[PDB]
Amino acid sequence: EDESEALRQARKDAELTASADSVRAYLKQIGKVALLNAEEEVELAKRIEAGLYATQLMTELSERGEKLPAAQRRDMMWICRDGDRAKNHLLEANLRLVVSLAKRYTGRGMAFLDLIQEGNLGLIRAVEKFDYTKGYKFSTYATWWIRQAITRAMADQARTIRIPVHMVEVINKLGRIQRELLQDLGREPTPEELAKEMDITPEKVLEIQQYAREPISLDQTISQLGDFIEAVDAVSFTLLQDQLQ
Amino acid sequence: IFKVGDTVVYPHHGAALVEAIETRTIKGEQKEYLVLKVAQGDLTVRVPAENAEYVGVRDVVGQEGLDKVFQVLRAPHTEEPTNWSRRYKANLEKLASGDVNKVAEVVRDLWRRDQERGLSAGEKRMLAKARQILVGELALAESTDDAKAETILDEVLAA
Amino acid sequence: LAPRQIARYRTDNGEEFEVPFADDAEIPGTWLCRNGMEGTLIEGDLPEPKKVKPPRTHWDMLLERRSIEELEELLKERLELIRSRRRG
Amino acid sequence: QIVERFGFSEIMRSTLEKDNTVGTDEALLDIYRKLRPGEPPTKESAQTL
DNA sequence: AAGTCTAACCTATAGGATACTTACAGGGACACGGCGAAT
Repeated sequence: EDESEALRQARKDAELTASADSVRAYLKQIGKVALLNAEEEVELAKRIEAGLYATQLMTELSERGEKLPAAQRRDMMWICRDGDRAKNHLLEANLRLVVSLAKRYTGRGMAFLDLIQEGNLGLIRAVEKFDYTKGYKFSTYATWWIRQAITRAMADQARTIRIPVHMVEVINKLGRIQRELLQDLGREPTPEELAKEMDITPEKVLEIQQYAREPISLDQTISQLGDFIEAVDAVSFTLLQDQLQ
Repeated sequence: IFKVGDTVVYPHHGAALVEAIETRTIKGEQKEYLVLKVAQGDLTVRVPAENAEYVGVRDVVGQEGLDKVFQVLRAPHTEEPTNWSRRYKANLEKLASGDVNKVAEVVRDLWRRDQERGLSAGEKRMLAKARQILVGELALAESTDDAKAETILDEVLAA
Repeated sequence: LAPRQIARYRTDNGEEFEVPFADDAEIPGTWLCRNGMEGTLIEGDLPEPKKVKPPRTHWDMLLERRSIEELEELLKERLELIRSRRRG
Repeated sequence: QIVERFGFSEIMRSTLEKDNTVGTDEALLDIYRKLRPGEPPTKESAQTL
């Protein structure tokens, strides 16, 4: 029952609830926003670039330039604002897609919403460098940039012990090869198998495994571990100085 | 389609052996599933004879195909841009197609580029896999001591 | 203890600031104070910080993948569309 | 159906009279609204849920 | 042996273009809110 009214008044009253779940909340924050049309996105990008050129032209002519006409100034300011609002609307449309691709790295390392926001940043960079001259789907180009951003952020913020990005790369490579090697052979692959696989001496795998180790919170139970973690020499040093005296 | 014990090419898996055609009366009709076995893990496939040609049930190419692919892998000048994605996806598609000429072209290209510089990790695995399937089908067509088959493949490929 | 003195700076929001060193050393031009941002001396030297141009900016991103003429065309198209919108 | 299946129990006829709800569709609407706050109710979704 | 003098290595940044759009006890006590008489 659509225009049953009551049936939509209930929906409106349900829209105004407290709700404490942030993932549900953001699910509804993009809830209000809708999808986008490819050609509509093309026009959106066109307006974005136009407003950008307009603002930079303002900045260039701001120094030793010209007293621009009131109508010309008004229209160009409006184009710039239109471009800003166009990119805001475009990002609003893309939040759904970025959320949908960010749900695939959950359950590990960091918060799902954290993944969402890092993906949003990747999306901003994607629109920052989107080329529609060929006129292809925006999402297909975007996925690479969002995945780039979220993988970067995961690497930079994964562990309490900071490891360089190159090392994140070699570690997840090591894990993937380990997994597939077990899947094929079924026997634990020896470190020498990995050493020859990557063409390295029999040490890199050991160091990379040691880096891959996750720290164990001193908080534990069985009672936390922190309690159970560790005057002859002090007295001796004072005595030896006196003995020199 | 094939009798018992025939040799069959079922891509992307390649060489396989047929043992019988058990006609499973499921769905009220005796589905002449040609029971087929592969070499990777002795997997068994039941392919309907009604649509056997549709799913890719076929035979190893004769010596005419062998000489054609020899000429194909002999041909230089196959160009490529600086990036990697184009060739990766291209060879993915042409290896999934279950073809003999295109797999040979891509494996030749990847061999020469590896010999030049050395590319990456997984592309070495794809090179190996393609060489293995090519050697398998070559031995299947010639029955020529598959170790000898890979040796001669290397010899002609190096040229 | 060793002959020691204190180097003088001031952070941007007024608060005169100070960090110790030894006498035998170069009292550096620049220092990240305890408040949490870089500052320099009120003593002389004046090492002319000479900040580097920003990492990146949206305009130059469009520059290396676009030119002036077609963007001018888009600007003109938008201008005439809005002119028709207002007065026709 | 409810009344004919039960013609004796006072408590349940009292509940039927005081249920202040009419219609299987309306019942599903109420159930969906209660069990799914914030969700725009719809009958097919209600029965499936 | 630090002081140069020589020669690498390592990493923050950045960059590639089919397609893909809504996760996953119990107890006492007080404060926030139903039910009724009065103006």
